[PDB]
Amino acid sequence: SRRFRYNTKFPALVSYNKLPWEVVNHETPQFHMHVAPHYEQLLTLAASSPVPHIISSKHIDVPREHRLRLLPGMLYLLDGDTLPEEFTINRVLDPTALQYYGRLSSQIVTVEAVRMLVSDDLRLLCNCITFKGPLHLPVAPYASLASLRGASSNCFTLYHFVRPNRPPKELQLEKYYIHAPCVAPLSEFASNSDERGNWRPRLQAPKRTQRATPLPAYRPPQSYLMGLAERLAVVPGGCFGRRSLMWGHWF
Amino acid sequence: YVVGTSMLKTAVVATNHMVYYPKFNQRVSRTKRFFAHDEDLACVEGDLVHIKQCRKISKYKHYYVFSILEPNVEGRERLKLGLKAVPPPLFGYPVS
Amino acid sequence: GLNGCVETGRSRSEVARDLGLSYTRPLHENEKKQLSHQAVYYERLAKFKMEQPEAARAMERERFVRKFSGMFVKMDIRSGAPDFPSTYRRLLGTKVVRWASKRHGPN
Amino acid sequence: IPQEALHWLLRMIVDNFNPQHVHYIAAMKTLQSAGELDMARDVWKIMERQQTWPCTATICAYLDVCVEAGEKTWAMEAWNRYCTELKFLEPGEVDPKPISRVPFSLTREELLYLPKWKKHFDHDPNLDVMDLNRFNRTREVYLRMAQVMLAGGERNAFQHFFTKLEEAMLNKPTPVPEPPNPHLVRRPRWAPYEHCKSVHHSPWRLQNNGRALALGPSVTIEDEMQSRFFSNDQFLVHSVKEVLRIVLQEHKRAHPTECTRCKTEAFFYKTKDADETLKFCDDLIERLFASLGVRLSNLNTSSLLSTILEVFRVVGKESGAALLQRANEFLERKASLGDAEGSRENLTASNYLQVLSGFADESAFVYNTKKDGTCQYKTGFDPRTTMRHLADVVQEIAGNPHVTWAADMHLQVVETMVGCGTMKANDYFVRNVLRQFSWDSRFLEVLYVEYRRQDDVDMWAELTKRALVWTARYNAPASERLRRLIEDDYDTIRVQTRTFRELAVFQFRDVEERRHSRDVVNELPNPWYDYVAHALPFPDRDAGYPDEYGDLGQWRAP
Amino acid sequence: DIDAFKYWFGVKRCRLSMKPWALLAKAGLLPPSLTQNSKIMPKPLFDKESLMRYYLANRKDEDVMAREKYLNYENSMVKTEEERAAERPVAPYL
Amino acid sequence: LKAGLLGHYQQEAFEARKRFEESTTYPGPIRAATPGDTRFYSGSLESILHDTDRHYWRAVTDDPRVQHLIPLRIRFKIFTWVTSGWEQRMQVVQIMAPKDSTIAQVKDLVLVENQSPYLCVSSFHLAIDGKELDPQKTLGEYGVTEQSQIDAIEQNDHLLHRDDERPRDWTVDEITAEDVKRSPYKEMEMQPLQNLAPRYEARPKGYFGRTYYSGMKQ
Amino acid sequence: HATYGAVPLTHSQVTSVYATDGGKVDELGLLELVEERIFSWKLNKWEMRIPPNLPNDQKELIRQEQENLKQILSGWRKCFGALNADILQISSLTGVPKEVVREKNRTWLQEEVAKLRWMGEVNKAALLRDAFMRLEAFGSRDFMFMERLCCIYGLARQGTFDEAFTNYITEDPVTNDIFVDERNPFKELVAHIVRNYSQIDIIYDFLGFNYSEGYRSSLRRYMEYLQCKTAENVRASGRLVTGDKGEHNILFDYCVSRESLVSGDSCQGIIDFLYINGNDVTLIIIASDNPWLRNRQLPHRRQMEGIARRVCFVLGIPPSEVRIRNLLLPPTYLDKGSIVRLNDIVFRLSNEQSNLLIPWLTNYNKELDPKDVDYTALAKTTNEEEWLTL
Amino acid sequence: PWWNFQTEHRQRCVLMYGGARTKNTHNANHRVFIKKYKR
Amino acid sequence: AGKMSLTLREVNTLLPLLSRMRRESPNGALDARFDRVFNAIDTAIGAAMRHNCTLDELLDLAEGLAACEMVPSALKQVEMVLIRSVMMHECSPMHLRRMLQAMFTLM
RNA sequence: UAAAUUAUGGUCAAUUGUUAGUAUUCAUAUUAAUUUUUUUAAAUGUUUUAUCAUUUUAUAAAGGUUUAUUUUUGAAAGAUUUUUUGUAUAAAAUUUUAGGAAUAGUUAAUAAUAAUUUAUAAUUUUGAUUAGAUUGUUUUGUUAAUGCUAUUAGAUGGGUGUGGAAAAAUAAAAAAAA
Repeated sequence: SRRFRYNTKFPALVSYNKLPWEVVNHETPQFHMHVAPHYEQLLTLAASSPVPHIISSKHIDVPREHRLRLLPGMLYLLDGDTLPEEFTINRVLDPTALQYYGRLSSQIVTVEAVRMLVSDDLRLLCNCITFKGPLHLPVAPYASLASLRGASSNCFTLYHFVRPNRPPKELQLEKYYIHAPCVAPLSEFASNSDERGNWRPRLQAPKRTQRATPLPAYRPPQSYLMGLAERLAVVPGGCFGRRSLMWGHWF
Repeated sequence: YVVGTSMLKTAVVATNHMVYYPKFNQRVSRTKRFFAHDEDLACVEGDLVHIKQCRKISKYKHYYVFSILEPNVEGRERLKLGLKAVPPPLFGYPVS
Repeated sequence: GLNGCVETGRSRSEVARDLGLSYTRPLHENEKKQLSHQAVYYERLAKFKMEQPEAARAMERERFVRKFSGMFVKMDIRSGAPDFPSTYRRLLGTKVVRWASKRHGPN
Repeated sequence: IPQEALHWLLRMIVDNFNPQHVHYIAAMKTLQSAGELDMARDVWKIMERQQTWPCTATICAYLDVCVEAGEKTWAMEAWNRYCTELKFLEPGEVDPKPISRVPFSLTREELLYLPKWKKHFDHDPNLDVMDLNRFNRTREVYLRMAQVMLAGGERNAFQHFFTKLEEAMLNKPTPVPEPPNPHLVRRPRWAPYEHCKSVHHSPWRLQNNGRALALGPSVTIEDEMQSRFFSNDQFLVHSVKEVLRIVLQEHKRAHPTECTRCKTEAFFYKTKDADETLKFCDDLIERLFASLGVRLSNLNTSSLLSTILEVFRVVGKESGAALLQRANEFLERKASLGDAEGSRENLTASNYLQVLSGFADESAFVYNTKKDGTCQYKTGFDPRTTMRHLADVVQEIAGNPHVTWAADMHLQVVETMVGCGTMKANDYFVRNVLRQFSWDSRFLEVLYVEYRRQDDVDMWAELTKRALVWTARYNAPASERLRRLIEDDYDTIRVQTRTFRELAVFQFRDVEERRHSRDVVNELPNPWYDYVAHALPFPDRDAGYPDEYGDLGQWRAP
Repeated sequence: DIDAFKYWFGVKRCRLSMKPWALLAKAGLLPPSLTQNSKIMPKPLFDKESLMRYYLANRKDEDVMAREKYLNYENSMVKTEEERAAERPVAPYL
Repeated sequence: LKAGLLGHYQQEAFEARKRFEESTTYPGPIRAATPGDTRFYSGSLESILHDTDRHYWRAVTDDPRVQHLIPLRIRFKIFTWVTSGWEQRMQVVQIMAPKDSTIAQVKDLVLVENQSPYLCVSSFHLAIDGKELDPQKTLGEYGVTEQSQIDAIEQNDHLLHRDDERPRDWTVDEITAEDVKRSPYKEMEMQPLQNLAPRYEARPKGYFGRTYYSGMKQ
Repeated sequence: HATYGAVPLTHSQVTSVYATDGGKVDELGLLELVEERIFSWKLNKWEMRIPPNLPNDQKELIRQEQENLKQILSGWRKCFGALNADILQISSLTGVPKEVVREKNRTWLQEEVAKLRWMGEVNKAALLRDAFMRLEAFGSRDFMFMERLCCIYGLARQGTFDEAFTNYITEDPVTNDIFVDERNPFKELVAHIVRNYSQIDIIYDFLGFNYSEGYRSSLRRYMEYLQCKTAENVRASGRLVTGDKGEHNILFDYCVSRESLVSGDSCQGIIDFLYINGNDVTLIIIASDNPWLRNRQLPHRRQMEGIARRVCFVLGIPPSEVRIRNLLLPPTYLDKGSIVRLNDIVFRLSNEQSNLLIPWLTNYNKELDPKDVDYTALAKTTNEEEWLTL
Repeated sequence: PWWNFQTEHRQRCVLMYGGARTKNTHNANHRVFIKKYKR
Repeated sequence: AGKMSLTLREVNTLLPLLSRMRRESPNGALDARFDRVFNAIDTAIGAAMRHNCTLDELLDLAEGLAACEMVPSALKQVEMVLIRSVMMHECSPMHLRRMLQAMFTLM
């Protein structure tokens, strides 16, 4: 009788991607907030493991009709800065948006430029980032990034295709997220290193006469505190830790 | 007993219960009518059915026909003939 | 196919359906019409919506607005009661005049 | 607490419910996983006292409990009572038996002439045992019985069971595997609300959302099907692996001090019965190879190889390098067998872990022996050779990209570095496992010994404090052993390790408890605080009530 | 009702008012209340260093501590080797 | 209905059942049919989410959910980095393909257990000792068994068209567990569930207090 | 246990399945082993013994048969336990080895009871006396031997019990070696039974064990067997077996009374077998379980006269020495008295002659179930009747 | 002694309502019916 | 599960597919997996023999049953409705020959 | 038509206060009274917070009329975590009136959330609908009494759509985050 078919406890909800306050606009720094760490981890993975389809030819040439269906969510690296076809280029100059590549620019690779390429039909988007110089990370001989001339004429560019105005789930790179170890501290001990018998193992702790130097005398604060952080449910310093384990805060 | 089948996928079953009057030490049998549910239209008027309560199916339908204990052979044969399961009565309720 | 399943709780009808049998009374013309004109109206409505979408959009907007901007859309217990006029009798007459009677069925 | 599983099984009885074989299996499985083998046997005894004949899956669960507990008498009673009459599937036999019992129903005549107690249905598992046994698990039953007899020491019975099992699996077909039934849980069809916080929700650490495993596994797992989906020869490989596993657990049970790492100097040297144990295991492996022959080349043996490496590394104490050599020789033997040249497969993480553990055992030591602040190492220990071999192995594993590097592998690498005495274990930990893995505090239990050898006492202390801050920032609590290790050096480094609340409650509780024990009067029993009497819902005897009859002044009869 | 009190206090983790807490402390079922404070002894003063010194001076060992905790919270019917042998089945094995 | 006639009707039913058991004498071995499901659960209505389509306790596994399948092994050409560089090696994946599946279906299944982000990334074709297999040919027509060395040659294309629209755990029962991190053949499926809380009975039925006279049962 | 293709077995099929050759084995010892195996069971072991995929009528009949077997085995279990308890009691009271207690006599019992009563233990002496008197009636090492062996043969016939007597983990009593014992005492004992007792099926059906067909066919086979050993040129057919043309030794199985008798008809003559020996004629009828049909089953005097007259016409025997005897038998089994009387009047052979001719009749011990007095009275009257002579 | 079910009911009422079992309500109140309409 | 019901349009839609699978199977028959498919088609035929059915639908049903070599439990009702169709005006020799071929292939 | 058999050879009893439970006064009880007392005059301080805000704090009365209900998991309890997944919405059954009849935002079916559809629909003389009276209520009282009689637990579709839940304009107090 269309009223006694089911319960009403869990009704249909409006899709999460049709609410403006849930969709990330690509013209704001919040877009670059969501993607930068994925680029950092992808470059770290590419530096230490051969990932299959990350280094490629000029550009993935899919038909103009399948472009927006097959292309979005796809990522690839290329040697030298060359931009795809049929795109309008917008170079982001906003410091509030460029601040989010600081850990990418310093600890992985110096970033030359960041640009947003909007399709002529305004339905697909390409975040493309040009890096310069060699990697600040050690690159393995087998790592797929070691097959790039620009890394290790010295600039190479990453491209990441995504749909505009979608929730932050679009801006997710999960499959490029497997932690492969980088063997830096073991090569010296390995047989491949002639700096192999030069290290003297420490099997025993040295006999210690001195005790650890005492810390400077503890000075109680002199300002008005907000209360007990453990009581107010503030994690240590509001930064990290556990409410139960209070530390590094006042007292 | 199935009493009416004018509604689709629904059987009206007349059921009886007992009320007790201590003063007169009496056991008088009352009657109650229930909308049952038979999805395949297998109940004919005059069937002795076993009915069981369940979830609600309609505004007034919270029972179903668990089993037909004694079908109306005459009713089925009349329906084969193309008549009504039981000839309609000639008396009824007054209009005023 | 005349006895339901005591342990699974299946009715006579489900037992027969699982056995592959058919215990259906001979239907009259009006009953067969009831079982036949379910598809015709669906096809008519779907064809209407496919053929002239301006009027279909208008009618759908009317329905949606009339529902959304409607009172008693909470899906609380009062709205969820099956028989409002009989479950809530004291409301009728002196508070609610939608129903002029408190009994519409065997209950 | 684990007792609660047994309590909830008993509430089913007290509520006049008939627990099903699935309830019994679940209770036994949970209690065994919690380690309460006596409670598991109590569950079995409850089943028997209820007089429900066990499905073969219930038999298998009880036999697993018996295998782990090393009790052969339990399994022998179970065998004589139930497991006998079990047979392997024959070539002409029907693969799954047709369902026999028809669901309970009553006709119009039975509903009238039968009594209520006969018309009543209560889901009795005895009615359904035979339709539960539609699939042959006698293969599993025989494997479990062989394990039980081997653990109990009855080698003749072990040989009986194993020979019967192997000849059956060489000369008889595979039975159809029982598909998993998804009606045992009440999960929702889909997630009602899509929240999916980002992996990088925290600006401090990297979290693991419900969508993606975004931190790297904390434990290595084997990539294999379930025991029921194996072929006959595949399950024969599995049987050899499992009897080796039982040999291993019995060796560990017999010599608990030679199998726990860095506890006593006996850990370094193989015991007296190790040679006979290894001879038995190796002759069994050769028996497997001879029996299967060329067919073995098309059977996955990663788990068997991992078991072989573990049994040789624990019972046999062979070096990690020799362990890798044995693994490579086994893989090359398998590849060569089959006349299919120019194609050999690689080791997996499941056995790369075993070789790394062999290296870690090589480099292990006895910490703070005889209060001398000196760690006693194995005789003839060569840190440079061990480090060279480990570095080569790690480079090979990294060069192979199809190995997933769970956290335990990095743990063995770090432990080997610390034991070998190189001062780069902390650097490797920071670069490879700090931010990219969900690491426990055993890593820090090793890195603390690494730190203790620092030239500067202040460097030692600061490294300890930074390790604690890491425990805080990345959600890895500091374990009791790590905290005690750091406490034992409170005089030299004054690194506090106990909370200002924990120490106060310790003070008060401990002083009160010592005072209470030393007092004599309060040692007397207290019935009000000692126990609960009759936690059941109803009285244990009839107080006379109720009175099911009215009264003269009462008209409301029913 | 001591059995029901233990049920609701332990498994249901219900709350306890101070007046009932004081009344029950008289029965040996609970410790004296938090507000049953003697006017004479002032409240304690805690020092981390002294507390640490005491804890190190007499700290329990890992296994004894864990076994006391297990006996108190998780289980109390742990059978001896003698009881396991008694329960173990005998020669005929049927 | 008059209850006094219940005894007479019981006698009549007994005699009728005896006449039935005595006259027709046509029982026999009949295949039992799967009991299907019933829409008439008791209590109040259930929501869409929990409509798993079974409303009674059935402790058996009927035929429709049982499938006949063979444990095939599929070989892969993988390259490992040894000190020299890029040594060729072999990788295998365990697949449980139904006996009646086609080679295209087996390939599509292999696409689904390739959790490895490195193994099944480019279009490949199945072959036996080099001889490529017809993708619309049944396993029985090729005679392939578990002891059949079968290789996957990866043509160096890209953008392998995938459709995760079919859940890894799809049986005729149409269950959809959201987590697809492991195949049903690999999942143990019997383990303690920590995502829940055990709940005790906090609602006394009839007995609330000092004296258990009768317990106000019902 | 029950199997999808398991089925019940007939006598020929049982003999074919257990067709083994043996020369020497102690029936009593192997039977004791098999009975201890049975007694060392739980009630569960009797559970899944009905083969599935079998029609409901045969399924229910097998259920009655197996329940009867289980009840008889339990009764013998209780009797055996009580007998052993009395053995231990006598051995403890007297001090004699319990092994030699089974060969003592009333003189020894008297002397021991006198010693006990002299030592001042009157209650203990009474216990000893009661135990010995109760045990001299139940202590024979082969007490219900035929019943026990027929029960084992019924287990063999069921076809689902072959596998419950092996695959047991035992331990060597002396060396304490745990092993799996695969010897099948049930197989050996059933092979010996089939080899030796060529008409164990007849004994099993006579005892009332067969619920499917009863004992009528086995009775016909037994009667034909005795006819073949009593005549010297015997020709048999479907329903008629004849000896010589001068001795008038004819057996004729007329019909089946149980199925022939309809409950709503009025006819007085329905007989199972008709046997004429020389000048005498006998009508053997198995009394139907229905008391309201036994009366229509027993033929009338004038119908008996007509049968005699037709016999005289056909076989030319003078009407002078033609005499008919009507014979009634129990519905579902035979009594020992019934069998001896059947031999006495139908075949005119005495008790010693009967036991010489068939060995097992000597100790075939069966009694009329006291629960049915109607049959006892009717059979008493019919067997006490005189030869109707015309 | 043995108590009625009324004792159990009174116990339940006392426990739930805290001693409130009854009020000893006046029983002999003299009611009257006042007719408003015509005969 | 009873959440659906098939009419002759659905049954005629399905039957050709099952016949095609039959012809593509190594033997002539389908796996045991399709027992419930055929049982549902059987119950649908049995039920819809009571409603009002067109000549084309009946003919297609007969041809599908012939193709799938499936004899329904409502064979009697099907042949009765075929009798109630043979002598109609809409019936032509093409329809009659198809009906006779299907009935021969079945019976 | 059974016909009066000769052992009469065993008498000597009962009572010892010891209980298998509705018991009847047509006038004594039972009520307003012979014995009715005692007070009561409104105008009002919950709290913590980051401060013109935010967090915690869900059944007062009169009136109107009352089916015969309710475990929002959603807040708290509460813990080594984690869900606003921890099945709360249902049914059976018992009512009154000196002048006794019609009722309807209507019944079922439905690919129909939000019904352009289909049907010979549904309630009622086994007493409906409306109107009148009207919380229920083995608890009160009375009696030899399955009779008569009496009653106060509650609940509340337009006042914020907030909240886990409207129960929200008053709070003998159930102590409300040191």
